[PDB]
Amino acid sequence: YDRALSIFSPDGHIFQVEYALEAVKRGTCAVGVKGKNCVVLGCERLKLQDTRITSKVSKIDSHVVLSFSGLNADSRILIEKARVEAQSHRLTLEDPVTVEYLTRYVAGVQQRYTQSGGVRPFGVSTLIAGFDPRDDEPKLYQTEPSGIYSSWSAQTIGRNSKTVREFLEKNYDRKEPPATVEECVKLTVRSLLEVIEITVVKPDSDIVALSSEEINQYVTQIE
Amino acid sequence: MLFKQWNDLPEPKHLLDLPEISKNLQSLEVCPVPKVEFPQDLDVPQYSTAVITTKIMNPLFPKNLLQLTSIGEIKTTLTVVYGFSFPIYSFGKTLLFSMEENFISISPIFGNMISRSIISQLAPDIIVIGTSDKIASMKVMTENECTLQPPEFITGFIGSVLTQLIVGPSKGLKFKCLVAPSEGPNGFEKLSLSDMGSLVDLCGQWLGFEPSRYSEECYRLWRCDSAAIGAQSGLYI
Amino acid sequence: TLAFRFQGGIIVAVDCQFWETWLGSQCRLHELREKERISVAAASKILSNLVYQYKMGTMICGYTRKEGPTIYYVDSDGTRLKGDIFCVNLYHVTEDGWIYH
Amino acid sequence: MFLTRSEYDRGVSTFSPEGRLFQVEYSLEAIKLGSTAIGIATKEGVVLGVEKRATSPLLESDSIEKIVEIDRHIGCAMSGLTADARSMIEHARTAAVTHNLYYDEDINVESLTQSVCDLALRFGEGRLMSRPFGVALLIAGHDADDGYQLFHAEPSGTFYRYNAKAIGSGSEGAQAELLNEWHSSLTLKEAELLVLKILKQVMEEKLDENNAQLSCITKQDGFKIYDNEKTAELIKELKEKE
Amino acid sequence: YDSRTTIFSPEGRLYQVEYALESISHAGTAIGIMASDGIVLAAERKVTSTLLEQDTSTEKLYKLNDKIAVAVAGLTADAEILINTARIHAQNYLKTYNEDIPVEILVRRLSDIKQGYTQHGGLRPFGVSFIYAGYDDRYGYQLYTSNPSGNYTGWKAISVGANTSAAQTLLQMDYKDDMKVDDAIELALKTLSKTTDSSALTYDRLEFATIRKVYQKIFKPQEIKDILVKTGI
Amino acid sequence: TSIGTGYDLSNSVFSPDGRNFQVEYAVKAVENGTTSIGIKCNDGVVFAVEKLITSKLLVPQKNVKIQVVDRHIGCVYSGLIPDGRHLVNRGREEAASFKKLYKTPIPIPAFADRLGQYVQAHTLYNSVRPFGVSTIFGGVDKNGAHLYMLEPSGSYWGYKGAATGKGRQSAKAELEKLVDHHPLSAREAVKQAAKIIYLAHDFELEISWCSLSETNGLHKFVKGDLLQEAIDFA
Amino acid sequence: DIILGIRVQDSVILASSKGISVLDDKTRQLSPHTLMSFAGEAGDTVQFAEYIQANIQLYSIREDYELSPQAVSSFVRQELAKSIRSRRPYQVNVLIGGYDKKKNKPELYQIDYLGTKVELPYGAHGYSGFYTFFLLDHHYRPDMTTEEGLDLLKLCVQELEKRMVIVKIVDKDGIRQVDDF
Amino acid sequence: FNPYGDNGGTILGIAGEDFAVLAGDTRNITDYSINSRYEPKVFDCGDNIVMSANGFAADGDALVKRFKNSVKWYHFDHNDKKLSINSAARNIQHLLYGKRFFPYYVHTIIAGLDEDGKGAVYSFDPVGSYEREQCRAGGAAASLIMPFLDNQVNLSVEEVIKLVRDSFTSATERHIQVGDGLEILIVTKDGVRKEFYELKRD
Amino acid sequence: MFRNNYDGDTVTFSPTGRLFQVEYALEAIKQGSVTVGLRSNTHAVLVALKRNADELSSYQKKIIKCDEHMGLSLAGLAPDARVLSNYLRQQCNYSSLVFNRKLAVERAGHLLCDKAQKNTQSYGGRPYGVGLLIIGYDKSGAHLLEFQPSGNVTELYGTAIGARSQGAKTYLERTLDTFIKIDGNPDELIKAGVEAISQSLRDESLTVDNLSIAIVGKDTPFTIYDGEAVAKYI
Amino acid sequence: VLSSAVPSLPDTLRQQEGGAVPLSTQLNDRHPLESTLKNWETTQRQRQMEQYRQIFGIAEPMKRTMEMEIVNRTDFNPLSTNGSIHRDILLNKECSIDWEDVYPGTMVGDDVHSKIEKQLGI
Repeated sequence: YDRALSIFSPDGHIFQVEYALEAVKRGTCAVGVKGKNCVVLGCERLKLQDTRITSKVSKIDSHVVLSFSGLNADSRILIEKARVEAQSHRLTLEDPVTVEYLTRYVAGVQQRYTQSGGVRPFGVSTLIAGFDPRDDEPKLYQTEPSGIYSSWSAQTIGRNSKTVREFLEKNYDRKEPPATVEECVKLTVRSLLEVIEITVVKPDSDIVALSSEEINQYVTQIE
Repeated sequence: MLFKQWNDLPEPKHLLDLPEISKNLQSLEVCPVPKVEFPQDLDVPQYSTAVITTKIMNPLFPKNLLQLTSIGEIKTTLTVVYGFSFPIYSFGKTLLFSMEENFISISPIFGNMISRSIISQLAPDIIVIGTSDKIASMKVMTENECTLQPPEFITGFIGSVLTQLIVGPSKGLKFKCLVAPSEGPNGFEKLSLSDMGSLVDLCGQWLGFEPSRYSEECYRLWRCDSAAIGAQSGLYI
Repeated sequence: TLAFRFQGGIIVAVDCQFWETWLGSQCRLHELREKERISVAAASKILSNLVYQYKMGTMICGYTRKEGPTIYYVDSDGTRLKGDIFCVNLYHVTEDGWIYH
Repeated sequence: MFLTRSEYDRGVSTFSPEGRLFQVEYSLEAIKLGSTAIGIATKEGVVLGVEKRATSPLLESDSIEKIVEIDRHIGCAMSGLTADARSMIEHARTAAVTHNLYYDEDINVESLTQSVCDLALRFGEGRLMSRPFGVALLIAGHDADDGYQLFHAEPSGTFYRYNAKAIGSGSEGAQAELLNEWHSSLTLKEAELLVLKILKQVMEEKLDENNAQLSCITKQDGFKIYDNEKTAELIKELKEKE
Repeated sequence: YDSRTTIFSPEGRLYQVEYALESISHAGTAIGIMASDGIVLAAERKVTSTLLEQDTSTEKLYKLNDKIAVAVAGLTADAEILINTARIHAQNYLKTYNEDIPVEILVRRLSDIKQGYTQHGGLRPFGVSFIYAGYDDRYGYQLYTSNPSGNYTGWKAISVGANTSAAQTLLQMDYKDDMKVDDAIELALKTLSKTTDSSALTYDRLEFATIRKVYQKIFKPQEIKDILVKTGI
Repeated sequence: TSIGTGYDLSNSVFSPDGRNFQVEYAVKAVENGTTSIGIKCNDGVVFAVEKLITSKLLVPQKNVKIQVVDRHIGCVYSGLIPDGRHLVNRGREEAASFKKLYKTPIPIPAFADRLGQYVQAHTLYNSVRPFGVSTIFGGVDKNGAHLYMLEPSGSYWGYKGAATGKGRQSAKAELEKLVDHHPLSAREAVKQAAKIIYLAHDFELEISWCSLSETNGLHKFVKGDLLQEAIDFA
Repeated sequence: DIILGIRVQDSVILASSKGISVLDDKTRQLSPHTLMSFAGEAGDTVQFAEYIQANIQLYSIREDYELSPQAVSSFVRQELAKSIRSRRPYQVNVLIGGYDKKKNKPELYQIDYLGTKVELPYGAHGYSGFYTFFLLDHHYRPDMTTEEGLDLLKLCVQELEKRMVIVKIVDKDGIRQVDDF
Repeated sequence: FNPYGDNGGTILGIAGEDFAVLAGDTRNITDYSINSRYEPKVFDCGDNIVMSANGFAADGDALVKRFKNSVKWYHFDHNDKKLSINSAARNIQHLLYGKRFFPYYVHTIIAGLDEDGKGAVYSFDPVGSYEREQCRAGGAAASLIMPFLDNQVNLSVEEVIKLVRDSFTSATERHIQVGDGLEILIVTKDGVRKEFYELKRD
Repeated sequence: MFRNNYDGDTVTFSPTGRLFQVEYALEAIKQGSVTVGLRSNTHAVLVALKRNADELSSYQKKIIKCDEHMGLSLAGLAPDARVLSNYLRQQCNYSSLVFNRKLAVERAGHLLCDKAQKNTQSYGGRPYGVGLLIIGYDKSGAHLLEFQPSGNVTELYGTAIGARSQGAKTYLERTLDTFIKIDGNPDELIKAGVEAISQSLRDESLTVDNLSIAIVGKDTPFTIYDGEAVAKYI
Repeated sequence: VLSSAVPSLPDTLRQQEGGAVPLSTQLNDRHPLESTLKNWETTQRQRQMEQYRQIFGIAEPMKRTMEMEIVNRTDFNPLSTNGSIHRDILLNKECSIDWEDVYPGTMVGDDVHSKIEKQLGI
């Protein structure tokens, strides 16, 4: 039952699809936090590496962002397909892609690749964040190799996910979500220290990658 | 489908896909062995008869009619670690066991020892209800009468229980055994609607329930939704 | 026929049958998949890209939470253009829908 | 008479002795993993109720959608592998909309479930999919030919007209109680309470407006998913009556 | 779980791709160093026989395009198909934009191709890893490497192939960011000499190229000998 | 060696001895069918079958086992039912096509070759299984009577007398004696064919024949007095 | 349908002429420092302009880099020629004006309906292509500055309307809208 | 090659207050030569539906043939339920509209009872477009029929059948292609009734 | 034991010549509910015992009409019955459009035979798990065809397929001499059929809900009696 | 490729053809020899199979086509448009040249994964 996608285990779940998730758990950690009007994405990062030609957070559009965990090679291709769809939708239609639409398409591609025994499903779980065009409601979504996409207030995928998804669960209150850029950033940083690069996306296609996070690290570390 | 894959050749059938107790396949030492903790506070003499079953036959013992109630559970553990516990039930003067047999999560070794403990602590009128993939039709059996033809046999937990009633310590206990034909791995056996009718209306003879009322209760529990019926309610016309 | 935009909404006064009928089918699917009403810009864009592929002076009007009151004319040759004033029985359009006057 | 491995279950096209197709039967085991979904058909409208099964508190339970609108008088509740369901719902939506375009008439839900089952049937000859669907859905809708009706569509390709049906985890318990409690004169209001009462027993966690959502089919209102406020009131009324 | 490349093992790892990486570990070491004013590519010609035409037998270093070159480690047969694809893809960009293709884009396309072969049952992974050295206006001199898995990483000085760990360690201790192309050459010679399994590092076993000032010069064996003695190897 | 374990689980595979065991297994399926024989006469051919009656519910007139591929060709098979009827229809298609194009009834040797290629084509690839029927067929054409017998392997030959099914060794032994004793008229063979079936053997006897003289080259069944006479002789 | 282009010493000035009455026709912003103006058949010409915008935008997102105006002009030329291969040619005229940040110099390109690319100091199409060269050639100079260019454009436009426009400028500051024709 | 012929004739549909009527002549024509004197130009498709496609016969017979097949498929899919007039109208539109760039040259009319029981008549443009109409005529002598009726209508199913008789009798008098026989189909909740009357032979 | 190695698919013959994978498909019919078919000279009747998934579920449809003159019943896998029945209906309608002939009952059963026998020869696909009982009345007269998934179609006076169908078959054989002579009496013929299916029952009794009856003849187009209309025959 | 957002329009961007400008309705005016020449080889092959069917029976065309499908479907090389070496032998074109061989004939949609999806119809 383990060696095929088209075979159900006697207990009723496809093992091969599950095995793709453990590949994600082996990947680098990714984090995402939804503020009242902003979304923050944090990621887990040798001596001779060329750091000037490397960002684990790749933007699919001016207003949409996509982090990932798992096999980097698969992600680089899944990102490309999403980028083409974003422009194709912007071409066939006039409005930009809805955040829910992009994750639905990306999940469909992952789901599509599960529909044959001659194809390896993408061992990557995406963490899509952004704002709907002309909207101020932050939206964060997560996709899995199985093709299931979900909307999360805060999620972490990859290496050390359960430990980080437990820290967020107790420190993040759905009824008391952070209401400032600093507050969510501090939570994301504090989330990553339990084991730095931080990206902040704000409405109206205002995406900025933070620099000098040491201030938050120094502030959080003291507390 | 123009061709069959060259690489798709089954692994030899002599080996079963049983759960792996320990990842160390290269272990060259005596493996640890399970323990079974039968609760000592059970007043067995109060019960004149005892029923040993696996979970797939639960619908034959309705909570709604029999007034089933718990008395406790057996505990089993294994270090390498694994821990499983199995409730004990009774109704009237009858002591009942259901092991929650599983092919993937539970290895047969656990069932073997539970068979040891159950028989080592019950050695009442033993009733064994089971299933087998190697029997063409339903079989009624006892210690002094065998109905199986040479080709057929019984495996799994019910084989474990029957083994102790026949051979090993405490052999010779009087027992009445009922096995219905089924298919599938341990813990997922499926029974045909014909078997279910033949099954309730026969075990009712020994257990002594009002056959029509007992059948009416059982069919609802059999057919509405159960692991034994599966897709057979809608997969067939 | 004519239509114009104003603070209170939009005023409208007075093959093509199916294409509009068929377009009503697509917007239903879009209204379902995305669970939100298709915007006027999209609806006009869909129609514009089609009349082009099959070279019907259709017009589109609507009122959306974000888009607001907009009027789009689609020429039979595929020309799509926004319009504050359109001229070529009165209707009034609001966020709750149209009203028959 | 030796014990040997049997491979009548691994393959999907492999018959076992007595003619059992196991891979289809294993597909039903996947449904039991899905969240519980309840549906009761009666006069004044049909009612649907689904356990949302929040994986974690951070998950947006307000966005978990186990009930989807196919036609303005038809609603579908799904349980199992939601990834496979999206394929079926999209086909169902297209067929219902296509029928209106071709006949200017609301699609008969009895015909709609037939179309959907023709898709789940596609693992064999109508093939488009390698394995049977791991999702079993529950269609509730009203057509002005047969009245308020509820249909259960198994992945095997067979649909049954159900007065009351429960699928997903704990379905065996739910069905047993529905047999004790359902009756012809069951009004809509008590059916909504009944659905919530059934969810109380089989839902492993506390019943709350945040993890359970109801829906109903009515001729005047059509398919509508109840707001969190109304479900809280019904849950409040339910525990008061208990 | 390793009979085919489309199967995930219970640990969520692709054994077939891992075996491809292990294959490169048995190939001649290729080392690339980026200097402040150019790049250096060197490779150990493992397949050696005095009857072999040491000249006009470039097997490790190939020219994808002006201002771009690749050092090949692993199956030489697999490389030629990818290399020709890269050459075609580089010219298409020029035919399309009239601009020399950036190195990053070329590496990205090749890695995507290699990734696809790890995602199809009938295609086995390319048992080859490249070291791309090139120059473009966006980033100037840049150095890359790519694996059979189809993932690439930027580097200042990277060694691929056999004894990569030993060679990489030497680079870390000696690599100064402000070196010249010359100093990169001595370091490239130095790293290989201490890493090769051969008794001595002779020219016939060795191959070289360099991109600097922009001219790329694949060294003929005559001058490879000259630089070798100049360095004292 | 009759099992060939290891080389018998797939089709189009040569065993170390050069045998393809899947084809050999298909032969054994033929050997379990009702014995059927075919006798070649000087003026035609005769077919006989031991149709084992299963139940009275079968319609006697519509329960016919001696198929007629074409007006001038008779076909009888032993083995798997799905393959036998599948082959007959395909053979029926070929006969019609040849008549359609060349406006003449298909010759028996040509008809056999077309069937042989189709049957043999299923022994080439592992996605298909060899037909599990040995088909006795024959008729009359410009060159006279012809009796052919193709095996699951696709091999076919012309025969003076053929037999198949479970009752094969006995029928063939007696069939050899008939040829040795009378090296037949269409009339005489019908009686002899009935005799062999009864010797080979609840079963009913079905007989058909096609001869130039007594049926002007057409294939007809045995009924009424002729049948009873054959039973009386047997 | 008139489109104009003037390449002043530090910017490029693009101008365009406007049943349905409004109160940005024949133009598309391919990049922050690149602007594309087109004229020709209605419909067949806008889909091409929309398609080009998507591809250039797609490249910018993919590389996170600003494609140079020269590369953009070449891409348009190939796509326009590739479009005409399997159909009858359509009247289209495209002006690509952009500021090359890498070279810190403005650039203007003209592409005809057949897919031929010209680098120009100034260009025009339509009714403006019959006389306006008589004025621009006499008055245009290389070192002309932006503010001077719009006097020339205001001058030029004046002759256009005598025998008979929305104006945008591309500079190091990016695209800029103008009311002073 | 010209793929399109002509057969002449005329059809008429009237949507009574409760009943519906569809009438047409029986004569088939090709360039002044009478092909036949009795060809049924009006058909009954069941479900209280009567259909008639005037103009090119080979286009008309195909359209009714496909429509009849669609009705049978509709019965199978919808538990043999009756096909509403509105449902049939849109179904025919898709059939007609499915051949735009090579369309039927037929001005077809379907008559029947809408859901509430009132008379229904739908006339289809050759490219599919249809509209509900109280009364409609199509064909060669259509222009000679509608003006006369409009005087006398703008009524039971026995006094309109008088006007249709006179209307076609007037058309046959001055028009040569008008047939030598009149077919009338009457649709009511009772069912469909066929009536035939004779006209001038020449 | 040895059967496990050779029952993997419908392409491997066992060493004894058995083709197991298609034997199981025939055995799948026993899972289905019993249906009984019988015919007289002028009338043919189908009787079926429907089953419900649960007491809250409607009884599954088991009898289908391909046209006004013939229909069929189902027993075995639901998905296969869906495919075969509608495929057959696709053939009833096809002939009329191009040719305007009623597709004869005999042709209807045989065009489906080719469909089933292909699945038993190729890899990937599986033999159908559904058996059909087709009844109709055409120029020739009454017809009753039993289609097995192995591509075996038999003309029958009466038969029964499904779970415990042996009992009904025994009764029909014991009463073949009687119900054939029930000509011009549709009511009596159905009563014989209802009695025939009654012997297959074990626990469940006849009810207006579960029972379905169909009949067709010269004066009776295919009609299905279900619900309250079945009370009289019980 | 139809647009994902709307399954009724060609995906102008993913279908790199020079914009939506090459619209569907306009690919009707064609060179007189284009249609005949594009599928000339197919017509000859099918005609050849028909003669085999008429003479050698349906078995021979079935064997010929099954072999070709075996070769074509088992051959997947997304880095080469050249025909398989064994394809030429079966077609008997192993010692023949044609303009289709001499002249065998983008950043977006020419990737390998595009052919993987089309090869498997995934």
